[PDB]
Amino acid sequence: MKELIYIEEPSILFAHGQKCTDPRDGLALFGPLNQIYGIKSGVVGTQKGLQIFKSYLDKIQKPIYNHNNITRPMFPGFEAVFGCKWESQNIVFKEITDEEIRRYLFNASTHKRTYDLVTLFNDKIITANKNDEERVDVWFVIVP
Amino acid sequence: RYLFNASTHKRTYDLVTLFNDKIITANKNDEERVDVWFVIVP
Amino acid sequence: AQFHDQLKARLLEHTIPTQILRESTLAWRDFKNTFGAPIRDFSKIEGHLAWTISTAAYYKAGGKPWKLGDIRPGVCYLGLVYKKIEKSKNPQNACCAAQMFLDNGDGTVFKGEVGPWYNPEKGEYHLKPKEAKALLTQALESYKEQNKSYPKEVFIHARTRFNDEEWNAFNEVTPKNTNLVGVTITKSKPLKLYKTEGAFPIMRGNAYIVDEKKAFLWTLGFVPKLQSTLSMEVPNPIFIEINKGEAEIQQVLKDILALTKLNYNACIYADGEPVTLRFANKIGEILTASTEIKTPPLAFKYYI
Amino acid sequence: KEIRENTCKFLIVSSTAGNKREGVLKELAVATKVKKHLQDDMFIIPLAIDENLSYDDINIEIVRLNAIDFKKSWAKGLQDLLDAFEKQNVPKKPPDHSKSNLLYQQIFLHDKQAIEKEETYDSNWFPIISFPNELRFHRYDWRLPKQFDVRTLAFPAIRYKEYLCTFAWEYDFIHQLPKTETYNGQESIRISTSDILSGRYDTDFIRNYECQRLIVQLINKAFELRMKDKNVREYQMSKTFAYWIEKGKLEKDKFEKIKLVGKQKNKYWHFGISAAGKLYPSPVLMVSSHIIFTMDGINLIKSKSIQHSSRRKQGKNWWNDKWREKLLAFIRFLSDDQNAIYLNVGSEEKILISNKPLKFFGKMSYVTPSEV
DNA sequence: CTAATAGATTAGAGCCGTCA
RNA sequence: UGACGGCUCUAAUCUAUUAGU
Ligand SMILES: [Mg+2]
Repeated sequence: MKELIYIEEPSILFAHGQKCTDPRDGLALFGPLNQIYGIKSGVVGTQKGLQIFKSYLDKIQKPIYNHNNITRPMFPGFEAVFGCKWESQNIVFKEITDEEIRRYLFNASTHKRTYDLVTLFNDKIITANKNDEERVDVWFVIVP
Repeated sequence: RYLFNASTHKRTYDLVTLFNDKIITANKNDEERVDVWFVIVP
Repeated sequence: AQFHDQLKARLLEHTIPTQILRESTLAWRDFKNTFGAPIRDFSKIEGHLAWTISTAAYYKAGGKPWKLGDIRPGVCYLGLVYKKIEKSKNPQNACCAAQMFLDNGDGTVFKGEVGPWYNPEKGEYHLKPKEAKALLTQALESYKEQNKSYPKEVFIHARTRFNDEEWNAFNEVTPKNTNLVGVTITKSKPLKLYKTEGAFPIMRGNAYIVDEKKAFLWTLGFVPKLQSTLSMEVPNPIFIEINKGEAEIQQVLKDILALTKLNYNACIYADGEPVTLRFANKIGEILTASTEIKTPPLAFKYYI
Repeated sequence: KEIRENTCKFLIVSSTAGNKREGVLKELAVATKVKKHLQDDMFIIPLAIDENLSYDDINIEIVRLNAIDFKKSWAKGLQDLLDAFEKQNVPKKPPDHSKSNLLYQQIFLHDKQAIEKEETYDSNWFPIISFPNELRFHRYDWRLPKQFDVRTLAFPAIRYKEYLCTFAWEYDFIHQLPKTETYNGQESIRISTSDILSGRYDTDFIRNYECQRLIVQLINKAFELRMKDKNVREYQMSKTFAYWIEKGKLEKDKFEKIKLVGKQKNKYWHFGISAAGKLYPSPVLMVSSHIIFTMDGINLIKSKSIQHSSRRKQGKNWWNDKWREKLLAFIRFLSDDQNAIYLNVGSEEKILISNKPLKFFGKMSYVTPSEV
């Protein structure tokens, strides 16, 4: 009679030559393999975006609790799990356009609006990277 | 060639081409993150 | 529609990582009920949000979250998927090489191959005999340069079966006598099945072999550790067919099962299809946004 | 044993409700007494976690002691705890994470993993059991006009190069046109069904693949013909018609302690299915289930998007047990016999399809009584 | 040398929810 | 475009026959 053969779950490798199946508890126990510790970042957007990003960035240091523990492993903290520093006091911000001449009066050919948005963002990022001195690693873009 | 007999300018261009190509391949191919490069010269 | 695609595609030429975050994720407080029905909610899931973000950013910094170590050394791997561009003459020609796994003594390589080779046909897919030779040769010198010797065994994934001529050409570009095999992996085929007793679906990891060639696998059950289902309703399995070559079914099946947890973009315990097919699928639309680029990089940090 | 004979330090934790617990206060008094006994270095090292616990409102007996802070980041608390520990000249031991992994897996291993018990599963397919030994083709190049198509006919009949692919006798078309019998059946053509299903048949004008296509088309149209007179009607679909039934049409909207037509968002919902034949592993019938809405059973919502939202809302709380039981109940109701379903494909010929689905037995399972 | 039927075999492209 | 799954709607082309070269 036709029957079902079963296949077991494999294992993944972690730091210190340890093993586990889920990766979350392994990271909470052993951490990553290679150690890199620079998250000097960059950001563009509006000032309310600045304050909200600062609040969310310095909020993650404290542990945050899921509603149900048994299905989601706990998150103690970024420095608690990774051993890498990431704070809200070393950002190099570049200001965004605020006038936004595009309004409800201009809605025909939204492709042109998208082109203008992307051109503005890309030129700002490229100019900031090319001209300034500080060494940035990642660029976060926020927009409603 | 070891001796600068054929063309010294050609040998310099060949060496800089080799170094530049190796560095560019390293930058565009690998996965790590690096900041500086300390090139030694024989 | 193409905002992110266009932005990343044009910024790709300057070698800069980036990350796009919608404000609603950050500001999920004040976007509450307009007239009594809340717009938005992450209360129940809030902590997991952090697990979704941090490690991803870490990868963009240059960190390796976790690596798999269940691979036989001295073997190959590769994947492929097509794409429709329909630019001028409704061309169907966009093939994006997915990845390749290598053991350079101690490390694992995850850079893959690139280059959207074209094809005059518009609806038949497959591949003209000229492109395939270069396509396989590329992985060949990559293996030579990252192995300081020649590769031993080679595996290939796909999405659709293919005709005799191009596989014959693939065998033509085979150095020495190495074994080559390609496996076709579909996504949806109806084999709905139920559990006789209880109120829970099938338990993850089962199989149902119909022949020495074909096979099946289930991926959305519920792990006992998680104790909860991975899909809201009853699942749908994946149908596996071996096209050519002499490959044992069980080893290839366990290998393709073992490559469904390397989803660096997230941290969910299980994922439906292997990383390769979806990974090439998500790199294709990056390069189809605008085609003026020449020799794009082969590091997936910038793509993702 | 341990508090007196084999303890060196102490790690009291000052939570928000730690003062309430009587057991922790009792063991705290024990620790105070053992400290009053020893008087060597120090024993008690408090810890603080909560933000609500103000630094002054801490437990009354412990106000005399300070505390390393953990309210900001756990990493620095672990760091200064460990370097204070190693400054206190506590005896060491080489680290070994393998023991930690073993302890973690052992303390959390029960009510998980897999169990060697056997269980059973139900499939979605029904295998055929009856079929006439051979089918018949007969074309006169004059029997029928060559312009109208075969959707007009309601009986097995499809065009072909020379072999008109019909199932019933070629003289069973009197109902609207005479002279059918005048077309002599001696010059007819027969092909064995058993052999072509076995696949051994092969000719220069007929191969296996297209005749298999022919027979599956005939069985599909026969399934439609046998379905149409079940008194369950159909709604237009991107795929074939979606077949379903109304409340009240069955006795008091109930059939063997199962309810299929219900109410949601003031709309009445029913449980329909669709089907189609597949043959390669075995001759079986794919059946899939869907949920249909209506305002009063006479009309249905026109917008597909709000229908989509409504069907998701309705199906959010339906699970495996209900799915399986409802499918089995509906297919049993569909069964026109107590044993199988007949398919009157011919004038008198029929194909019997089992109403009982397939089975599967598996040798591996989990901890079933998970309750939630 | 163009067009109606018909199966088997393919890709976009939106909406709901996220565990009773 | 924080990611995953489940459904629904749309498109071609290949493979018999047939009518107009
Ligand atoms: Mg991303």
